[PDB]
Amino acid sequence: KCYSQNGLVLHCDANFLEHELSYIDVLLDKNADQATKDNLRSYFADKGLHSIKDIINKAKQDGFDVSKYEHVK
Repeated sequence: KCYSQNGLVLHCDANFLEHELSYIDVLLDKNADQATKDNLRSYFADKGLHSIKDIINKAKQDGFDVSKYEHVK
C-alpha cells in the first residue's frame, strides 16, 4: 500500500473511510485506467466478499454509496 506511484502517494487508509470515498472518484471518472479500478475491485477478493451484493451492502451500510464503483461509472 504505502508506495510512490508518481512521486509520493503512500496511503494505507484503504478500507471504507473518508479517504476511501475519494477513491471511487477515479472509478467513476474516465480519467482513471482499467488497472486503476482493478485495484479496488480486487479488494473484495482479499476481504472475502460473496458478490456485488455483499460488496455494495458493505460500503452502503457504513453510509457510503459505492454502487457506481462496480465498474459502472
